[PDB]
Amino acid sequence: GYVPAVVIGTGYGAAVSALRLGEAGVQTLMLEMGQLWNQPGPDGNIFCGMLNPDKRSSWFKNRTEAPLGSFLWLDVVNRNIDPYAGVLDRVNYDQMSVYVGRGVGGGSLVNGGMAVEPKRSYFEEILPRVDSSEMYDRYFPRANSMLRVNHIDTKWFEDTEWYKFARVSREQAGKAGLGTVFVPNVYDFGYMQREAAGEVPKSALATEVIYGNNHGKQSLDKTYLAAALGTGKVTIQTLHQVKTIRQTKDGGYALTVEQKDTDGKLLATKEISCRYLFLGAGSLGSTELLVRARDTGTLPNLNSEVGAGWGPNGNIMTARANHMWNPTGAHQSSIPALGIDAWDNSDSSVFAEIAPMPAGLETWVSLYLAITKNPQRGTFVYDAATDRAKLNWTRDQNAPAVNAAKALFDRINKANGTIYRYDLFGTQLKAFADDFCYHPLGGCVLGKATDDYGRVAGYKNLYVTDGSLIPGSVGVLPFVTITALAERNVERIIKQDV
Ligand SMILES: Cc1cc2nc3c(=O)[nH]c(=O)nc-3n(C[C@H](O)[C@H](O)[C@H](O)COP(=O)(O)OP(=O)(O)OC[C@H]3O[C@@H](n4cnc5c(N)ncnc54)[C@H](O)[C@@H]3O)c2cc1C
Repeated sequence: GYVPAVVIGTGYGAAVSALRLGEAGVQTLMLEMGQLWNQPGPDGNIFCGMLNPDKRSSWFKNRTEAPLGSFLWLDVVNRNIDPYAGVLDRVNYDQMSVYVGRGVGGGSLVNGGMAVEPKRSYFEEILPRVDSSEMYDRYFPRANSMLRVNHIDTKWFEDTEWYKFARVSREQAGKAGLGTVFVPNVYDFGYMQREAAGEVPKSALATEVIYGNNHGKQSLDKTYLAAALGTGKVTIQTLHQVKTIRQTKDGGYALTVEQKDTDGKLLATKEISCRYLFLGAGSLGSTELLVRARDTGTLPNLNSEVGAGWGPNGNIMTARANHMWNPTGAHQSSIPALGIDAWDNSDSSVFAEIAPMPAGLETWVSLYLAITKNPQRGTFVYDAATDRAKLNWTRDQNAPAVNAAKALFDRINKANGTIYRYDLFGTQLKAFADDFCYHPLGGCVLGKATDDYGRVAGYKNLYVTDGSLIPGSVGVLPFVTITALAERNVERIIKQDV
């Protein structure tokens, strides 16, 4: 059937879009391929933890996997599982593995909650056609408030065993002349204190994050999506994956949508149509839909920029071996609180999350997720044979990112007399993981594949809302930018188009 607006997906771009559409009085249907995560499983919790992964941990895989960095300690808990509609999808391309959330709330279900605005000067560099004053004056503040961003208590941080890991890297970094910053979060830090005090059920303090948090984390189901449903104008259908998009002869849109069960069995195909179509299927999902539509002839006027301009936000993971006298602790909160800010917009820029590790015993390891400035980009290319959009990114394209991360951490190692770990990312000596991505950006870049508000070139009433808009890099953790951009875009779209 027909509905005025359809939003594909339920991550950040989608959630913002649907809230504002509903507040404007536009009846809106959101289509989400994953689950609504609200049923207690066999342990009485909705989500599995990192020390007890089960089928809920994985989107249609036959074995659980350890968190990147943690294989040496967490492979012992891996198990064979039945392919299931779990929460975390490791999407494998030829030389890149991209990790994305699947469910109502998208990546907000599985992410570390870190809520960071980009440096304004870098924003202005990457998106020179966008008015940065309205972003910083209006839309970034609007996003932080509605996302429920909050700040850790510095005294508690300084005192608690749960953040020793962070203080160790802070102290090590300082010897190299490098500074740290507190990173705001959507995890309720007040709740986290009460966890540590034994007052409330633990989540961050019970090795949960990447397969969901049973408590504490204000994911989008709690914030934007709850509010959208509250408008009375928004509904969400789950286990509904959009496969194809076409325009109708009179200029609306028609979708083919597969409904599955949690075992992946096809229950129905349906046709859904609309006047307004908003893509919020993520960098991978939105881009795949549009590349497919262009190359199978259902949206024949899409431009050549659809599929282009993808990057992994410069993501590189690395680890240092601490001196024995600098243990990182057996008890590490699963929510990062500090970053190393070494980002000056030059090619040596690094913003590095000080990442906790879930092992639960002392390992002396400090883990980092570096965000770098690497101009290399990939392209999604439709494969008509398999009906998939393939990302053509090659491992060598991450060399600039590796080089920047290594220069930063080499400073820290020299100042402290420490060395890297070489064994965390497989048998082969490898200090820098260079073939994963938690922060996929691009594929439908703002102003390239779209106009400056995400209107898809070649089409009216067709919008892209999500990380596919971003030109490959933001220099920080991306969801605040995605949210704020979406606020800007949907507001304008509603005013001028709807
Ligand atoms: C392990 C991990 C840690 C991270 N930590 C942080 C952090 O601390 N801070 C930060 O800023 N960012 C972090 N991120 C990144 C952040 O989560 C993403 O940048 C953000 O979620 C992207 O939002 P989006 O709206 O583009 O898409 P997503 O949040 O990915 O949402 C897309 C949604 O669309 C659905 N979908 C896809 N295709 C279809 C289709 N065809 N039909 C129907 N539904 C579809 C998906 O299932 C999903 O629910 C992390 C991500 C991961 C995986």
